[PDB]
Amino acid sequence: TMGSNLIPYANSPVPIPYTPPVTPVTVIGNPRKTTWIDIDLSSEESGIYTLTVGSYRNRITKLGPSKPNFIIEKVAAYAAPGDYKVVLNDFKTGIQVVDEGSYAHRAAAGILYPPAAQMFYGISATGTLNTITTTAKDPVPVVRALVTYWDSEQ
Amino acid sequence: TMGSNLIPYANSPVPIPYTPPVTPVTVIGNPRKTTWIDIDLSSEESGIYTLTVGSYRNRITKLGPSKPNFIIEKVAAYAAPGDYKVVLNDFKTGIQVVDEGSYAHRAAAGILYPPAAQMFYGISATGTLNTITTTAKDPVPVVRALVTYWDSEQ
Amino acid sequence: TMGSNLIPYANSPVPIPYTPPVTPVTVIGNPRKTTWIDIDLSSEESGIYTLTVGSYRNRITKLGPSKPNFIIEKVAAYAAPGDYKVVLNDFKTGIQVVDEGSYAHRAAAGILYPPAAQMFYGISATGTLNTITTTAKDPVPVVRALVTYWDSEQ
Amino acid sequence: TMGSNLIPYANSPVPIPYTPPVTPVTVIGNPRKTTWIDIDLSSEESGIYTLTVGSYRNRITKLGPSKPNFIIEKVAAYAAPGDYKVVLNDFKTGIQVVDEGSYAHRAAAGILYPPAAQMFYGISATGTLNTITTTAKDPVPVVRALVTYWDSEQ
Amino acid sequence: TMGSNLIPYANSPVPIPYTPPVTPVTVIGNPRKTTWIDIDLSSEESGIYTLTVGSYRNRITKLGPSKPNFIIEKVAAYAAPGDYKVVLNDFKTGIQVVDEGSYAHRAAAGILYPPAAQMFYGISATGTLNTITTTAKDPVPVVRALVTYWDSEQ
Amino acid sequence: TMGSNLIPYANSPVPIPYTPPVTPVTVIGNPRKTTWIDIDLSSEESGIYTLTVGSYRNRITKLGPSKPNFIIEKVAAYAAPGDYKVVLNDFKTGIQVVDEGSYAHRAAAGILYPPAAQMFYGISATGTLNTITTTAKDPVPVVRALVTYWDSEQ
Amino acid sequence: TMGSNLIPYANSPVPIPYTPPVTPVTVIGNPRKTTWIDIDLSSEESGIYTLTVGSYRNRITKLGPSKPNFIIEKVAAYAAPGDYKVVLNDFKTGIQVVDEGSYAHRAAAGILYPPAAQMFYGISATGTLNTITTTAKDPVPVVRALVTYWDSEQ
Amino acid sequence: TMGSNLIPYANSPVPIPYTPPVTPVTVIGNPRKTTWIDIDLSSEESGIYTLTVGSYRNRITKLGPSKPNFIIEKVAAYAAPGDYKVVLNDFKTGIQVVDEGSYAHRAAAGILYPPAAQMFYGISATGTLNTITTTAKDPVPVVRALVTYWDSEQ
Ligand SMILES: [Ca+2]
Ligand SMILES: [Ca+2]
Ligand SMILES: [Ca+2]
Ligand SMILES: [Ca+2]
Ligand SMILES: [Ca+2]
Ligand SMILES: [Ca+2]
Ligand SMILES: [Ca+2]
Ligand SMILES: [Ca+2]
Ligand SMILES: [Ca+2]
Ligand SMILES: [Ca+2]
Ligand SMILES: [Ca+2]
Ligand SMILES: [Ca+2]
Repeated sequence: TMGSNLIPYANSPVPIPYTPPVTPVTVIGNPRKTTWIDIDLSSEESGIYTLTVGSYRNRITKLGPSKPNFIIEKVAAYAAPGDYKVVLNDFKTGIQVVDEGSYAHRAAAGILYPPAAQMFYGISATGTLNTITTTAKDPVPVVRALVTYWDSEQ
Repeated sequence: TMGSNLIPYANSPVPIPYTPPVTPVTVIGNPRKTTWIDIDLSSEESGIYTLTVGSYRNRITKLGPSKPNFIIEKVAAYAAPGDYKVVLNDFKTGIQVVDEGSYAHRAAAGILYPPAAQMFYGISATGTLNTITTTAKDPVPVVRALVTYWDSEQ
Repeated sequence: TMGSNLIPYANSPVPIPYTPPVTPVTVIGNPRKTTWIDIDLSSEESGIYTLTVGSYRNRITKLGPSKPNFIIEKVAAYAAPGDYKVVLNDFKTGIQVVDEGSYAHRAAAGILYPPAAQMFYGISATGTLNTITTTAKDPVPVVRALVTYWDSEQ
Repeated sequence: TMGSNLIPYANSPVPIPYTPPVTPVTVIGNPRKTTWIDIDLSSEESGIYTLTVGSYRNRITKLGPSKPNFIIEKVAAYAAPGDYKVVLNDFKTGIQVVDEGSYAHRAAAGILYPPAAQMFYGISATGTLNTITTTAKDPVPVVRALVTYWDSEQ
Repeated sequence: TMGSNLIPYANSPVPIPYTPPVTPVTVIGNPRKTTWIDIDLSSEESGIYTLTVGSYRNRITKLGPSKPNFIIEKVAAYAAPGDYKVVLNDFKTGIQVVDEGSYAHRAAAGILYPPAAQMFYGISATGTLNTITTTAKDPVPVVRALVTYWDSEQ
Repeated sequence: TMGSNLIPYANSPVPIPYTPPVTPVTVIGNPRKTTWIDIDLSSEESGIYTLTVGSYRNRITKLGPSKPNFIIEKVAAYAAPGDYKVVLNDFKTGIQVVDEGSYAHRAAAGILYPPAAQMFYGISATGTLNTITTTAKDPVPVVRALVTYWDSEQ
Repeated sequence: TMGSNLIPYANSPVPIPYTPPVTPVTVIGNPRKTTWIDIDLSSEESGIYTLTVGSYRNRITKLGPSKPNFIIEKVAAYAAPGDYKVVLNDFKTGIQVVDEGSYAHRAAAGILYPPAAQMFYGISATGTLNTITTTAKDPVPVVRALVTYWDSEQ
Repeated sequence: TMGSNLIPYANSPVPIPYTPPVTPVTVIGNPRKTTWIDIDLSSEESGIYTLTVGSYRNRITKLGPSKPNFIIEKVAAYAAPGDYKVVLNDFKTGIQVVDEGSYAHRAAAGILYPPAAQMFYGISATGTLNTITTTAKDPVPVVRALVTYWDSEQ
C-alpha cells in the first residue's frame, strides 16, 4: 500500500520494513510551495495601500522560510463588504481593475499573471508591485495572493 | 486555463485579471511537506550510527523551517557499495532488518512506519529513534527518510 | 439576444431594458490590444534602418495611447518590390534573416518572438530592438509588427 | 503554433522567424473596444444624478483615448445596497425603469439600446443621455455602461 | 525524393536538376542548436565547483561559435562512480538537489529550467549560474547541460 | 513534459529538477546543419559568375564556423525578375540548365546533387563548382544553395 | 492528348496549337542516358583483355558525344560460346568472377557497381577499370556495360 | 534491387556481381531523346524572326550530337513580358496563332504538331519551318520547342 515489498501492509503502531529503490531518491534541497496568503495592510488615511515586495516577503516568512524567494501568479483585492470601491493595479504594466460591491458580494478586483508576466523576486529585490486604492475614510481591504515561495539559502 | 474568467488566457509578460471566488480561500498558516531527506552521519569508530530526533530535526531545518515538527513514514539505510552489512533498527519496538550487498546492489535495509506507528516529534521531543550498525572500520552508511515536516510557530 | 431579460429584443431606435448581473462587472482600467502596425522608416543613405523602442512607441501613440506599454510578437520586414534584398535582425540575440525577391513576391524577412522571448517595453525603456539592412541607394522597406499595447497611466 | 512556417515553435526567450503573408495586413488606425466602464457620480443633494455625454467621455479618456468617439449599448444603475430605490431614464425617448432592493440584491435598473437606438457621440456632441433619480439623502448610485469607444484623431 | 521535379531521382555521382520554389527561401543568418555539452571542471580542493556563464560559453565556443549566445534547459551533475555525494544548486533561486550513489548507479543531481526560468545569456553576461558541491578530496564531477546556442554576430 | 521525473512540469521562472539517464549522453563535438544560404555574387561585366569553393566557404563562415567543412545538396540560380536568361552549370560533370523568365516568375535554374554526387569540400579544397552565365549588361543573379556544414576543428 | 488545350487532338499532318505553361520549362543542357554498350576488344594473344577508361569513352563517342563523361553501373563479360572460361575483374578493388560455359549457355561473368562504387570518369580520367582474362588461343570475349553518359561541354 | 542475382544488394563503394541475361541486350546505336530546347533568336529590326531548320539543328548540336536528325512535336513562342504581341506561324500549312499579354502572363503562342504533321528533318533538309512576328522595336521573343533528336552517323 505504501511501498510494502516484504510483508503485508497493516496500519498499526508497529512499522513495516520494505525494500527501497536501488538508488537513493533525488533530493530537492529548497522545495517550492504554491499557496494563497493573506496580507495585513495597516490602515492608511490616503486610501491607497501599496503592496511592495517587502510586504509579500514578510508575509511569506510567516509560512516558515526566513529568506524566501517567490513569484506571484494571482492577486485578488477584496474591499470591505459594504458599499465600497476597490481599484487594483500593477505598478509596472499599468493594468487597472475596478469593482463596486454590495454587502453580500463584496468588491473583488483580481489581476492574473501568466508565466511570461510572473517575475521572480529575490531577497535583494524591492519596489512596488501592486497598488490598491480605496476611497479615504474606508475600511482596510483584503488581499489574497497565490505565490510560489521557496527557500533561498543553499 | 488558470482561472481566467474575464479575458482569454495567453502566456505573456502581461498579467490577466480574473474574478476570484466570493469568499477568500481558507489559509493554512503552517503547511506540511512530505519529502525524502539525507542525513550526514558523521563517522563513528564503534560502527554504530544512532539516529536521534535532533538528527532529523537539524537536517529538516535545512529545508527551511527553524523550529520544525515532523513525523517519519519510512527509513532506508544503505551501506557502502562494497561487501558490507547494514543493520537497521527501531529503538522502541525492536524491529531489526539486515541486508548484505555487492558493489552493484549495495546493502539496503528499510523500516516502514504505518499511520499507527508514525509518531509526532515536536521541538521538545528527544530520544533515539533508529539505530544503524555497520561493522567497525567501514564507510559511513547512507540514510534516506520520508518525513512530513511543518512549521511549529503560530 | 443582447442580454434582454425583461422584454423581447428588437433592433429599433428605442432601447431595451434588462436585468444586469447581481454584481457589477470586473473592470480593466488599462486594456490591451493585439494588432499589426506600420512603421514609417525615414530614408537612410547608409542602407541600414534601425528600429528602436522609441519607433514602435511613437507609432503606437497614433493608435490612441499617450504613454504606452507594449510587447512584440512578430516583426516582418518587406523590401521594395523590385530586385532587392532585406536583412532583418534581432539586435540582442543575433538572429538574422535574409530574403531576395522579385516584382511579384517582394522580399519578406520575419522574426517571431515566443512568449519567453517577448519582452515588455515601458515608457522608460529604450535601446535598439530590430535592425533592417538594405543595399544603399534602395527604396525604404516596409515593416509590419504585431504588438500588444496598453495604457500605462493608472 | 503562432504562424511558424520556417522552424518549429517552442516557447523560449529566443524568437522564431516566419514567412509573413505575401501582402501586408490591412491596418485599422483607430481601433474600437467594447468594454464596461464605471462612472463616478459626485454626490448630489437633489437626489438626481444626470449622465451627460461629457460624463461618459471623461470616464472613457481614462481608458486611454484623449478625444474619444463612443456609442452606448447598455446602462445599468445600481443603488446603494440598503432599502433604496433607483430610477433610470433615457432623456430623449422617455423610457423609465424602477427597482427596489434589499441588502443582498441591491437595486438594479437597466436600459438596453438596440443597434437602431445606439447613437454615435462625437467630441462635439453634448446633452443629457441618461438620468438617475434616487431619494434625497441617499448614497450615490453605481453606474455601469457598455460602450464601444474609439479614437477620433486620424 | 529530394524535390526532383524535372527528372527522376537516382542516387548517383551525377546531380539532378530541379525547379526550386518561385521565391527564395527565408534564411536564418544565425541559427540555433539544442544539444548536450560536457564541461571540464578543473579540480578544486575546496570540493566546490562553480559553473559560471564563462564556463558554458567557453565550452560552447568549442562547438563552433566564437561569440555565442545561449540558454540552458537542463543541468545534470554526476559524481564519480564510487560512494560519493553531489549537491547541485541554482545560485539565484536556491534550488538544491542531492544524490548519493554506488559504483553502478553513480550520483546524479539534475535541475530543470522551464521556459519561464530559462534565461538568455549574452556575451556581456556573467555571474554564477550553478554550483556543485562534493566532499573535499573527491574526484571531479561530470556535468551535462542542454543548451540552445546561437551566433551573436550579425 | 520535458523529462520531469521528480516533480510536475510547470512553465515558470523557477527550474525543475529531474533524474537524467544512468549514462551521460553521447556528445557530437562538431555538429552539422543543413540550411539554405545566399551568395553575394559581386557584379561581373563578362556576364559570367563563377561559384568557387571559397565562395560557399566564406558565405558559410557567416553562419558561425571559422574553418568549415561542407557538402552541397542543391543549387538554384535565380536571375533578375525581368526578361532575362540564366544558365547554371556544374563545372565537373557538364550538366547545364537554362531558364527564361518574366517579371512575375523570374528565371530559375537548379541543379540537384544526389548522395553519390555530393562531394565533401574541406578547408584545403578549392576549384570551381558551379558556373552561372547571364547576358552581359544584366543585373546580378540570385543564388540559393542547400549545404550541410560542420566545424572542422577537433 | 499531347497537351492540347485549345482544340481537340487528332493525329493528322496538320499541327495543333496549344497553350504552353506560364513559365518556360527548365532546360538541361547536357542530358544523361543510361544504356548498354558493346566494346570491340581487339584480339590479344596474351589472353588478357584490359578495359581502360579510353575504351569505354571511345565506344561512347559512337553514341553521339564527342567529349563524354560517364559512370558504370554494370559490366558483363561473355566468352565465346564453346567450352571456355572468362575471368572478369575490377582492377582497383580486386573483385574477381569466374564462369565456365557450354555451347548453349556461354560463359558469363558480371560485376555490379552500387552507387557508392560507381565512379565518375571525365575526359581527363584514365587508368584500367576492368580486366578480362581468357585462356590464350581463344576467341575474343563479348563485353556489355551499362553506362550513364552525358556531354561535358557546357 | 539492381538485378543482383548472386549476392545481396547494398549501396557501398564496392561493386556487386550478378548474372546477366543469357543473351546480350539489343543495342540501339543512335538513341533518341525528347526534350525542350531554347533558341537564341538574334535581334531583328524587321520584327520578324524566322525559324529555319538550321536554327533548330545548331541549337541541337549544343545538346551533344554533331550531325543530328530531329522532329518537332511542339513550338511555343513567348514574347517579352510587357504589353506585346507575338504571332507564331507554320510556314508550310499556314496555321497562325496570336496572343497579347501583360507583365505577369506574358504572351504565349503555341503550335502543336501531331504525328501526321511531325516531319523528319535530316542534315540535308533546309527551309523555313516556323515564323514569329513581333512589332518592330520590340524585345526578342522566347522560343521553346519539344524535339526528338538523334544521331545520324552510323
Ligand atoms: Ca535551503
Ligand atoms: Ca491510524
Ligand atoms: Ca508558522
Ligand atoms: Ca513563457
Ligand atoms: Ca489608464
Ligand atoms: Ca488615431
Ligand atoms: Ca552570424
Ligand atoms: Ca550513395
Ligand atoms: Ca569543433
Ligand atoms: Ca553540352
Ligand atoms: Ca500517324
Ligand atoms: Ca551514331
